[PDB]
Amino acid sequence: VQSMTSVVKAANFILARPTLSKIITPLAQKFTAYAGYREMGLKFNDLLLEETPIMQTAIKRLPSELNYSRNFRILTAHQLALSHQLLPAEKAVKPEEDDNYLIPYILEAEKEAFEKAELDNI
Amino acid sequence: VQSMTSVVKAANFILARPTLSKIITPLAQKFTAYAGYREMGLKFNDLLLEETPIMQTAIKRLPSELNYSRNFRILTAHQLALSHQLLPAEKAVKPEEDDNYLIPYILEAEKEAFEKAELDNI
Amino acid sequence: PHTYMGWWGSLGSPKQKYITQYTISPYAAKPLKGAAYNAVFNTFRRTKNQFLYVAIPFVVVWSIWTRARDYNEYLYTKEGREELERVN
Amino acid sequence: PHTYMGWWGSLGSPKQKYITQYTISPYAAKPLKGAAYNAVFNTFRRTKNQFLYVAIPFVVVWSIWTRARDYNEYLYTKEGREELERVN
Amino acid sequence: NYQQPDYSSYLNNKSGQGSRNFTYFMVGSMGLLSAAGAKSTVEAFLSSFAASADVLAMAKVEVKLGAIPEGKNVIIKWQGKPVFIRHRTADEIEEANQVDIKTLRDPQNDADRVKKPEWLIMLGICTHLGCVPIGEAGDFGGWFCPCHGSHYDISGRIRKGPAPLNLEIPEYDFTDDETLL
Amino acid sequence: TIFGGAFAFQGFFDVAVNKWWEEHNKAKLWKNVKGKFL
Amino acid sequence: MPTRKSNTYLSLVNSYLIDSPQPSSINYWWNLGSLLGLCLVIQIASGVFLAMHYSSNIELAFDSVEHIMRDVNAGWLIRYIHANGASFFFICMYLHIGKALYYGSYKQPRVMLWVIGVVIFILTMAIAFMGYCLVYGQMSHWGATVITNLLSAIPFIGNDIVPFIWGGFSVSNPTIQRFFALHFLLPFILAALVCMHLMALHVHGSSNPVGITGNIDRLPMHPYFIFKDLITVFVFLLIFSLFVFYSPNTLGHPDNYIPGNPMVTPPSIVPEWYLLPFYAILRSIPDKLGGVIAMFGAILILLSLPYTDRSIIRGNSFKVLSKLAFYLFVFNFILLGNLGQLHVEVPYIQLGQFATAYYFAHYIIVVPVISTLENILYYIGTQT
Amino acid sequence: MPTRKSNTYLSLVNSYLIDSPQPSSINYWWNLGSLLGLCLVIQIASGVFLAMHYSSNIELAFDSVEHIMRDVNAGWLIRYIHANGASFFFICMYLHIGKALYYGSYKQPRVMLWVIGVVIFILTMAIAFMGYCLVYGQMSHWGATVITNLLSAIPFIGNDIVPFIWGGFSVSNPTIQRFFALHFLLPFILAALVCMHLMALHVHGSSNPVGITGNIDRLPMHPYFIFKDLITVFVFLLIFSLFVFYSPNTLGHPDNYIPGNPMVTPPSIVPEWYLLPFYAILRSIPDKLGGVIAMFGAILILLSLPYTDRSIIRGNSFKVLSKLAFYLFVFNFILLGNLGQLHVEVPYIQLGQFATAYYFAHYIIVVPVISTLENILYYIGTQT
Ligand code: HEM
Ligand code: HEM
Ligand code: HEM
Ligand code: HEM
Ligand SMILES: Cc1cccc2c(-c3cc(C(F)(F)F)ccc3F)nn(Cc3nnn(C)n3)c12
Ligand SMILES: Cc1cccc2c(-c3cc(C(F)(F)F)ccc3F)nn(Cc3nnn(C)n3)c12
Ligand code: FES
Repeated sequence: VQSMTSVVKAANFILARPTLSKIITPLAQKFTAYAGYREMGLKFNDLLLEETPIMQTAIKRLPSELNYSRNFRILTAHQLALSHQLLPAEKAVKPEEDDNYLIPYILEAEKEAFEKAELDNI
Repeated sequence: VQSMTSVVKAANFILARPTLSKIITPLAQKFTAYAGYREMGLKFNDLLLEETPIMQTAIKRLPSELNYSRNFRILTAHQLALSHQLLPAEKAVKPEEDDNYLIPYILEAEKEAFEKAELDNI
Repeated sequence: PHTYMGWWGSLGSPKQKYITQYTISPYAAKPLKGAAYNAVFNTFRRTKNQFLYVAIPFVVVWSIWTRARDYNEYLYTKEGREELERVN
Repeated sequence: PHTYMGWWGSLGSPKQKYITQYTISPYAAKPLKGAAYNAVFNTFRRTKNQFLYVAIPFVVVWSIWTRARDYNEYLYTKEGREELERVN
Repeated sequence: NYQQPDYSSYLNNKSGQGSRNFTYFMVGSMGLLSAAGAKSTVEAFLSSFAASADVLAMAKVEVKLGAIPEGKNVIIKWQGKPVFIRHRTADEIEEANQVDIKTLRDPQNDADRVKKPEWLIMLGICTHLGCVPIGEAGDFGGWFCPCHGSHYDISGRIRKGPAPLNLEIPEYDFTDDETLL
Repeated sequence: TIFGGAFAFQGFFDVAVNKWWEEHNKAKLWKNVKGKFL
Repeated sequence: MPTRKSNTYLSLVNSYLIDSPQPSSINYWWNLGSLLGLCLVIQIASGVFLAMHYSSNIELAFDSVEHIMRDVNAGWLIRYIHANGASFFFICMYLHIGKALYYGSYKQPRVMLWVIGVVIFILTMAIAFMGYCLVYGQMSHWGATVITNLLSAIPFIGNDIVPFIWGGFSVSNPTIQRFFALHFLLPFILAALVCMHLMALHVHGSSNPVGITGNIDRLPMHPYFIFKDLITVFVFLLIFSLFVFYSPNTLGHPDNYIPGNPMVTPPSIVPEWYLLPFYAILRSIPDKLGGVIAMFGAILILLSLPYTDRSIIRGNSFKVLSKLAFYLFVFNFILLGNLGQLHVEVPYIQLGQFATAYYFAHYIIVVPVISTLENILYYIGTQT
Repeated sequence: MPTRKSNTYLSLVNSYLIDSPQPSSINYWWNLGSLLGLCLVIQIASGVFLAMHYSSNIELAFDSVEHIMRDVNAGWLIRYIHANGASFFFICMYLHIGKALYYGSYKQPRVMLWVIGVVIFILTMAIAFMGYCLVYGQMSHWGATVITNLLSAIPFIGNDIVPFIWGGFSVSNPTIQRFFALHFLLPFILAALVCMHLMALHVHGSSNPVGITGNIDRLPMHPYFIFKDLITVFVFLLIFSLFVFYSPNTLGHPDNYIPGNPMVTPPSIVPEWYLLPFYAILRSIPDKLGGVIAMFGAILILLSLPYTDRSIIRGNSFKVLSKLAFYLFVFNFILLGNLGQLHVEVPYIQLGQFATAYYFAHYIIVVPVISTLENILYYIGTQT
């Protein structure tokens, strides 16, 4: 529901101030680690709700290699959920591998949608 | 339901003998005239039940000009039935135009189907 | 789904290129153009054409029914009593 | 019908060419390969991972409920009678 | 083409027929256990359609017998159907003495249709489209089926009409001035 | 065709359960107790 | 995409009532279907508003009905609406089936539809009879008795199945309660069969009077045929008002207002008018088992009609002999119904036997023979 | 084409049960849906087999129920099956809704589905209560009285609507007959809403625990998820047998076996267990109008849940704070239900007010705040 643009704006709002970054960033890292999605072979962007015209547009706009890697990650996560087993730390998605690859495309789609809404509303 | 081949066979079975042709042919002509389909712009073949794979195949193989004429005749009949009016004798389908144009194609399709059934049944 | 009727885009009808259709906006046409002439002349024409097929079977069935009813009435009247005993 | 799920031919999934799937006919595999190890080790793993999220809310709510129940019991006991009159 | 993962451990130790036979046995056993359970449930439910204990208790209820005029036809309500308890006089017994092996859909006699002429019991429900016959309109002198005009003989036998059988005789037993169903 | 196995299972379970229940509830049943109140 | 086509529910409503491509040439006889639906709806509505005040108990049934008539606000109106709407439902269904036979809507593409329809018809009467047994009038009680006795004719299970359906040794409180429950439900199972019938229709669409493909000229159900349905609905409701308000009891039987008692048999045990044609057959066949078999066959032979109709042309509008035979069949059916209500008199019993004979002979001889002869006549006429 | 796909009805059955492409990762929590359907079916079945022996009349209602228990063959079994199946239907529905909340099945693509589901829930309670009034036990009678009195709180129409629903000046024979009819019916309207819910599901398919697209790996519902449904069905029937046979009255209230009389008020007028959470709210709110408004809002706010859930990720399986909040909400709901059955004691009234406050605060604060905070935390964590 929340626009990816809004959450990115809030994250940059916080990150611009070390007073809050030094407090929240460790908490955010711990919360992402405890979220449990990495151990299933998923990156943050894979969890995003696809069933949204903006999101579907962004995925359709994704490069072939990234799209195939995402397909494999989703399939692996589904298999792990089905088998009720998790990857070990060796095979789990390392924190540095959460590259937020899909955020640029989603932000571009959101910018296009917002421009459309702004222009047609005048 | 009855195969067009069977009815054609029976009609030729009768027509081959003047003893029965001289009796039935006038009756058949009067029955077709009184059938009331001619006054609606329809030929006998237009009345045939299209919803049968053999009939659909026969129609599909129909020449372009005959197919278009049949489409116009069917549309005219639908319009007349809808408007509850009939063509006068001048515009009605004269007996000589009941050319049985569709019978050859239906018979070809029936022969193909019968050959298939006979061959695969051995 | 080889349904012999499809949706609007493809209703299963064959190619019909050379036919043209014409209609006037009802906002411009008479609703009662043929009502007066139709209700009498056209209705009488339909009735006359379809009459015989209703009449002949109706005449046959109603004649049989009248015969049966008259016979039963005769049976249950006094003059028929003896025959009612004979038939039963 | 831009449904986010289609039928088998086109489920709406993106192209996934470079992935390969592997399975054995069940008539050739064990049904109980992991049952013994799973039911203990895997079940305990799931329970341990999910415990805190159920325990913390449960302990909070049950502590509140226990406090309320004990207070009510004290109220309706003779020693609490006066307080029951004071609170009401 | 490429290396497959090793299934060595995953493989079953059974033969081709053994594993398939056991799987089909288990599936069939599940199917037939489900069939047995569904049969039990459906029979238990359908038993609700059957007469409840109340109805069974109410039936087989004795009738207050006793002295009554000879030839009079009493009425009862045993199991809903009217019971034509009639104390036909010796005249009815004498009339029934005339045997009939023909011209009767089911030739019978008071030997089996009644225990004693002093008390004659017969359900009033007719044979074809069961109805209550009239107690004096019978063409044969007994009861008459108004719906079709059928005539019931004084012995309950079907004389004329659409009768498919003879006037049923309930299973009521007799006793000392009592009816013992 | 299926009804055969279903009926066989029904009868098997019914007779087995009835026998076991009667033996386990022997003393508490009416049939065994009536003699004492005769 | 318009919202009427994207939304699933509005998509279905569109596919069935808005852009459903009906043939342009369908006359008013094709509006009976919707009419029947309306009838069902109104019946259900009336029925529900009767269930709120009706008592299923045998001793309270008839008295509760009279309570509805005399004390419940608009209770008379709802009671008469239900009673006369049963008859009107069957009038619409008989005209429905007559149209299907005349215009040959029972042929190959819609045979499945035909089958479903036949089932519905049977179910409907097995709901009407049930309802008629609820009031527990003299006719109600004795009809229940007659029917349940006829069910006893089955050799292997007929001896004990009758108590099973009764709930006792004769029609009593368990029987009326059972009929009340089954009668409230079976119409709702029939509401599912109606949907099934509609889908079996929608798969291949509806036929037309001309008996040819409608695909050449199709029109959306809305507005044209929606407004034709409105015309027929208002006509039906106007005639329904005539009967309900100004002459409600003519269709029913007076004896049904007598409280039912098993000890008194009415002079004539006869069903309502629209079961008469079938009951006539039940009266004509000597054997009870044979009688019930023939009674149900009189309906089920409709299932054989599509296969016995060897015609290569859909419908009868252009078929002289077929029209003559169909009209004679309709009048024979009316005669059979008329004989249904009469007593068993000599000429009436022989005429009923002959009427049943011809009713079945129609399907099993006339339609085949007439259809083949007409195909031959068509070809041998146009051959010149 | 296989016959299961050409035939329209087998085509539908295939689309819904055989080839329906369910996600491969759905766990047993997704089998509750079918379970609920089974429950409904069994309930309807039991209900019908009770209508054949239940008498709607007020004076005969409880006596007829006892007749079912003591005299009708297997009548006790059917009666207990119906009564305990209501409770089990609500257990399955509560787990159904709990799964929907936990795994975020209420989000955008299935919002339509959500709303139908919510309606069903309300309808179901407005069928359960009515059923409980049919027995006309002390609890039944006084619950009917309390609910109808609460209905009077509406300012403009509340003064006269209560006699309208009663059919009189108090709960009496018209009321019980009305409830019997509407209660026999409303489950059959609910069977239509169940079909609507299934279609609203089928349009977009079913979610999965991971909260991502299932299109990457789908499996046909048959055989895999059919057999999972059989496992859950046999487990449900085994527990249902435990309750029905070995402990049937534990879920119910003993006072309902006392013949109801308006002159005697039981010491505690309390609903069955599964209405307790809502009734608690009704007890907590002082104003009667406010009480009923909050009682219905406690259900309807589920309609606002999808819009208050600002999460960019479906479900909670990967959301620490959301999981914690959801479990706290579930335990608060259980506490509210538990307070529902207790008398009005000081700590209990204050705790019920606080519990209702937090129950609504969940939807209107926690889900928004928690979801936004968690989106921010995810992005600011993975940003490195
Ligand atoms: C296709 C649907 C139905 C048909 C054809 C039908 C037919 C009938 C008929 C013929 C009667 C006899 C009435 C009389 O002799 O005056 C009747 C009575 C009755 N039916 Fe229906 N019925 C249908 C559905 C229903 C429904 C849905 C209900 C309840 C919801 C219902 C409840 C009753 C009741 C209570 C009576 C007797 C009440 C009275 O007459 O006062 N029926 N029905
Ligand atoms: C009882 C409730 C019924 C409903 C709701 C219903 C509904 C419909 C509707 C709306 C149509 C299309 C319009 C029309 O034909 O008037 C139709 C067609 C048809 N119905 Fe029914 N109908 C009912 C009863 C029956 C029954 C009992 C039969 C049994 C044979 C039947 C046989 C047919 C046939 C053969 C058609 C195809 C007509 C054609 O294609 O021209 N109908 N139905
Ligand atoms: C009362 C009878 C019900 C039936 C027959 C039914 C049927 C189903 C079925 C079969 C499913 C898919 C499998 C499953 O979720 O178990 C489903 C999904 C769902 N149901 Fe129901 N359900 C019922 C009750 C409800 C109710 C009252 C709600 C109210 C919120 C509800 C909410 C949902 C949701 C949100 C989903 C989507 C789950 C997902 O996508 O993972 N269900 N329904
Ligand atoms: C979602 C569907 C239904 C639900 C949730 C439901 C719920 C209930 C409940 C909770 C009771 C109280 C029983 C007790 O206190 O022991 C009850 C009683 C009753 N219900 Fe249902 N019901 C449903 C459908 C039906 C149907 C379909 C029928 C009839 C066709 C029906 C007829 C009855 C009757 C007759 C009783 C009282 C009979 C007795 O207990 O002896 N209900 N219902
Ligand atoms: C009063 C009466 C007498 C004789 C027969 C009947 C029937 C009847 C019922 C069925 C069916 F098996 F379908 F139930 C079939 C044939 C029948 F003749 N019904 N009734 C009462 C009635 N008549 N019309 N209605 C609305 N109810 C009778
Ligand atoms: C006995 C009793 C007392 C107080 C309230 C109720 C309710 C009740 C009904 C509704 C609804 F409007 F939905 F009807 C809402 C809230 C409620 F508290 N119902 N009952 C009897 C009962 N409880 N559970 N069942 C299966 N029936 C009460
Ligand atoms: S009354 Fe119908 S045959 Fe005896």
